[PDB]
Amino acid sequence: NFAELKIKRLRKKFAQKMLRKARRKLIYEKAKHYHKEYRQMYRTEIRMARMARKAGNFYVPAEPKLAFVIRIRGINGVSPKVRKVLQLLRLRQIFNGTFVKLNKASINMLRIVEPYIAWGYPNLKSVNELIYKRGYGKINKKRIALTDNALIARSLGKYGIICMEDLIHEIYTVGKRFKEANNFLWPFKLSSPRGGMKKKTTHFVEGGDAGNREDQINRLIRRMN
Amino acid sequence: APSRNGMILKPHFHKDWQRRVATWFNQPARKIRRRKARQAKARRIAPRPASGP
Amino acid sequence: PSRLRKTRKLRGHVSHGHGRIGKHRKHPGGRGNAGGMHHHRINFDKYHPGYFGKVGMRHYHLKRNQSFCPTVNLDKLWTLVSEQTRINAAKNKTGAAPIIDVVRSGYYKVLGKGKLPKQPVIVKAKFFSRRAEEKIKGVGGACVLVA
Amino acid sequence: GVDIRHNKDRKVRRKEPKSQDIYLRLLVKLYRFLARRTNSTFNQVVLKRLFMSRTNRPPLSLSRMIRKMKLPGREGKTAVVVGTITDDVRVQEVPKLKVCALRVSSRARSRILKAGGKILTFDQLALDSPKGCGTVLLSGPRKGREVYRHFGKAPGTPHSHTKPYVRSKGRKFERARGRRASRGYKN
Amino acid sequence: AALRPLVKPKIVKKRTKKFIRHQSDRYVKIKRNWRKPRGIDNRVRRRFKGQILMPNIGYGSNKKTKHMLPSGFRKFLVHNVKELEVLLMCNKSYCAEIAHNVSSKNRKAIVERAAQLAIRVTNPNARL
Amino acid sequence: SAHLQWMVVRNCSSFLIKRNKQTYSTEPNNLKARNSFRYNGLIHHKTVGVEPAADGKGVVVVIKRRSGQRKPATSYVRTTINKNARATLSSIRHMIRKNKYRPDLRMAAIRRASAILRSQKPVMV
RNA sequence: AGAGGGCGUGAAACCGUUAAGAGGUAAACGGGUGGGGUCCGCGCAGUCCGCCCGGAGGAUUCAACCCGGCGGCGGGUCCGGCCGUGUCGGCGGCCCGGCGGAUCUUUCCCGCGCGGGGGACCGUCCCCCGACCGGCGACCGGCCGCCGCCGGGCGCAUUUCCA
RNA sequence: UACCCACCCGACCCGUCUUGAAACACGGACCAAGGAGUCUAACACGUGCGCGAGUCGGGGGCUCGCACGAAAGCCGCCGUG
RNA sequence: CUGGAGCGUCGGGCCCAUACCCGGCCGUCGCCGGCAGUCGAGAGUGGACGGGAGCGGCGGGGGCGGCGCGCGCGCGCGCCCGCCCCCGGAGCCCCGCGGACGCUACGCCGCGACGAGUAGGAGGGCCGCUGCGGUGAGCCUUGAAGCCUAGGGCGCGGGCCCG
Ligand SMILES: [Mg+2]
Ligand SMILES: [Mg+2]
Ligand SMILES: [Mg+2]
Ligand SMILES: [Mg+2]
Ligand SMILES: [Mg+2]
Ligand SMILES: [Mg+2]
Ligand SMILES: [Mg+2]
Ligand SMILES: [Mg+2]
Ligand SMILES: [Mg+2]
Ligand SMILES: [Mg+2]
Ligand SMILES: [Mg+2]
Ligand SMILES: [Mg+2]
Ligand SMILES: [Mg+2]
Ligand SMILES: [Mg+2]
Repeated sequence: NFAELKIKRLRKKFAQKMLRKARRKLIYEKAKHYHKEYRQMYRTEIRMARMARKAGNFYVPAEPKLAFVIRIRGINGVSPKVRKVLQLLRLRQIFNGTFVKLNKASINMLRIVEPYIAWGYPNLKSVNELIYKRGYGKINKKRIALTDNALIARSLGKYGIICMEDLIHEIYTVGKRFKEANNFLWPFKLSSPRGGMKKKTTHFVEGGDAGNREDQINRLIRRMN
Repeated sequence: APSRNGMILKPHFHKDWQRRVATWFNQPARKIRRRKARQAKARRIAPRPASGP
Repeated sequence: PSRLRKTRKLRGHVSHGHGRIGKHRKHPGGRGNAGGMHHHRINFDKYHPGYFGKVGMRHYHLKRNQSFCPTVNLDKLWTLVSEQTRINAAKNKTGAAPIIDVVRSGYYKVLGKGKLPKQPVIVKAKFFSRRAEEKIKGVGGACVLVA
Repeated sequence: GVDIRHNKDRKVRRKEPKSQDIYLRLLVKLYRFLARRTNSTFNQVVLKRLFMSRTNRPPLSLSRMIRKMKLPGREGKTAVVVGTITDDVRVQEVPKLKVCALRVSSRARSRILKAGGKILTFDQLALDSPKGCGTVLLSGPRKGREVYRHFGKAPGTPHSHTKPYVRSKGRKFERARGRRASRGYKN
Repeated sequence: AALRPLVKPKIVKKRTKKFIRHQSDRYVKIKRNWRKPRGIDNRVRRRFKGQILMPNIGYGSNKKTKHMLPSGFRKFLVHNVKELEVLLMCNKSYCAEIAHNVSSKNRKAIVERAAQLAIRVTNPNARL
Repeated sequence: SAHLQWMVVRNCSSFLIKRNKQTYSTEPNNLKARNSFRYNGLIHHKTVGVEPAADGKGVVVVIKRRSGQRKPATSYVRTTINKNARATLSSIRHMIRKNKYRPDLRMAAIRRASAILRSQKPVMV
């Protein structure tokens, strides 16, 4: 009894030091595409512009699929058709931001709220800094901090998403489960832009802060993480 | 001024209920005033059906 | 009691659950059921339809004793009489059928609602329904009149 | 600067019974006990009724508990009612039942037991079947109360036929401006 | 060197000052006592600037250190001897206050019972 | 039953006492004057009490019998303990536990007894 | 009599003077400090207490152990008895068990078809004993196991008290 | 924390009617004391408890000099409604 | 104020709200919340019990892996056979044999989340006044109510408590 049990429960114990090793290993080698793709995607865009330029000839890189949108103005003196979109983008509060999947429907939702937001096609280190530093998840409908990744796996393990790095394909590459990756992900509440805006009111294009800033949103994100 | 579903009510207090209200704090002392008759009458007519004819 | 009222919670509370724009003035509408045609109309017409007007025919001096006539449904005769008078019979083998004076239990009329148990009966009553007739007949047993 | 309506974030469900009757509060206590624990939904629902009001746990009639236990499959189960069982004077072949109720009117008591049935209470049930295994939840008709006929659209609106409240019905007592089409109109 | 507490935490008080009523200063017919001002125009109540502050909730006190005397022992209003033996176990978290209207003879009786069984009393040395 | 009496005696009780944000219970044998289920004297059917001995020295340990209650006189039995602190507690400990008699009070009974003892010795300088 | 003949108490506005501090933007107010006072905690070291332990001093009887007694607790054999739940048997209370029923007999009795009474029936509630089972806080008796107190034994590398 | 004083920043007098009051709108010298949503009937919904195809309540009766009592108890009343 | 402190177009740098971030603390809502005495952290069962046998195993995917493996099954001991034994004791991070200090079962505890307000509602008021039934071996000529206090405090505060 005792020493038929003693063993029986120690097994379970070790059958775990299998398992929580095995997974730990899995994550680590997943993280290893997540280098290799993550590099190969860079070079293979340069690769090709380099290829084009050799002929008398010419890229147009893939249109961006991902554009995290920062709301930049507050919440009073706000039209309706706007305020509804801004709470479909979950940008309720002033000057938080979400990872939005560009898309004829979504792009054209941003036209209509343009004067209040600031979006751009963000870059890896942007996604990283954000998911890492300011990425809490929605678990039982709660802003809960992503400290161990038994919290990600716990919501998203049914999409082959098991760790903080597996989230981060599904957040460039869009992937199949952009939707559900970017909806345990709870809108990222970003501090005031350190060193300050240019002009909250106007299009970037005319010196302001609003709507599209291609690429240049990554200056903006450094200042607000 | 009615508001949203009741009855009509013709309570009849337009006259002067106030003056002519009888309250009944006799009721129990009356009960007893009575008792003493039922009682007395019987002891007076000794052998005779107390209730009456 | 006084203690458990809103008026306690309305002190320091100036207008007193009653509005300081339009105050609590004495009798804005009128007094009681007043303005039924005019201007309180929308209640009376939408909430008490058929108030304003005559109808029908007078019966003047009227006395209910003249037209006293309670009702019972077949549904529950097999109550009126002590349930043992049913358990006796349903059995017994002679076709007894107990008698039920719907009179004696207090009803000037018997009516055909409900099932009736398959059980022959003699119902003595006053003003029988048709259906009450048919059901009792169709079960077995009879319908005797009383004055 | 968050831009939610705060209008009906607070939900309005009852989360203790409003009564002070120690026995309800005890068998309520008994299943805060069970309903937290056991997987069975049953005792959540029973909990959620011990909880509710008189007016909103209407009484079951015996007759209706017959035709809810007559049905195919339901033999051998326990009828369960968070409320009261009452008689039906207009029923007679009472089958042998197993019931739970908070109360059972004393005449229904004798009728059930005469048939060689059993009656349980909201503790004995918890020992019989804590998970609610082999049971039947029933309630009385909540759209029963004579009140419920007064409810709806209104009397006087088009072909929506709803009791008006009238001090005493009769010939002269609402039959005019709005019911005979001869006398103004009708609805 | 009296009766130390079980635990002496840092007592913090978000505001240490009283909550006077608007214009309790000008008029003598007004007690300092809060009465919440329901003036249509009144500047206090529309939380206006550099005016008297309004007593609101979230500007109330830490659950642990609530209600707690500077030394540590929250009061009991001890009122005769028998009521003192109530604290015999809860001696070290909270203390006795001897009621105003106890007579100097039993004001003594209670005190030396307290010290016997080590319960602090905040007014031990009072009537005499 | 116990659980029932409680609900009568929760509020409304003559040995209950609530001023000044505490609540408390002056009944005979609860240990630590609490308003409670566990630490209440009467409600229940097995009860430990600890209180000072009438002589000035020692501790009496009151144990409810449960042979036959609704019998207040005899329902409910005492014993003196004049020993030397350590054995005094070891006695209470051995009386409650290893007698499986409400092994909840267990410690409270000790803490009481310990607190009783300190109330009876050279009081102060 | 700081209860003096409009006298218990004896507020505020208000005024009476004593003390302190201030004082050209009327006072008065909110936030923040600073100085000073009246008082209040202390300290003529506040070094705060509580365990356990080690060491060195000093002092009573023990604790560990049994044995006599007393009192609990728990265990069961349900052993024996008493208790009550569900079942069965007794048709045994049934008339020595009642009350309810428009159940039934005026085969009965009394009084005038009716009333009262008696007799039959069903539903209910009691005895006998026998069997099963929940054997239930409802005990009570023995046997046990453990605890506590009291009294014996144990004189001291023990077990306490004190510094 | 409170008294005086000192400073720095803030700062219009409340109440009220009012689209808008510090109002060059009205009430308001100061203080004490008094002072304004009450009772009843009738509805209605909501809820609490009793019993449940019933359930009641009186008004009557039977039981008190009441100390408590002008109470409580009980009535084929109990259903004449 | 004047190659300016004027006006165009522009840089850096800095300053500041009750705005955002992080933290602190006090509200409320929700969590089908946990917590009325129990194992267990992307939990991916557990247990009889048999017959047979043992170093077997379950000799499956650059999957990068998720469900099976390298802290043990069997083993150290008693000596190829037995065992693999009892918590009134494993010595305990799991403990299912019994359970907080904590469990006023309308108590307490963790999460998150959120708390501009006239009229009005609603809730909560060991907020306040006077009356009675209970109850507090309440208090009181060893001094009650009121009253008075630049006497210590507590609540967010109604007020409350203390000199
Ligand atoms: Mg604006
Ligand atoms: Mg007469
Ligand atoms: Mg208001
Ligand atoms: Mg007004
Ligand atoms: Mg108007
Ligand atoms: Mg005097
Ligand atoms: Mg006098
Ligand atoms: Mg005088
Ligand atoms: Mg003066
Ligand atoms: Mg001077
Ligand atoms: Mg006007
Ligand atoms: Mg003007
Ligand atoms: Mg005017
Ligand atoms: Mg608010």
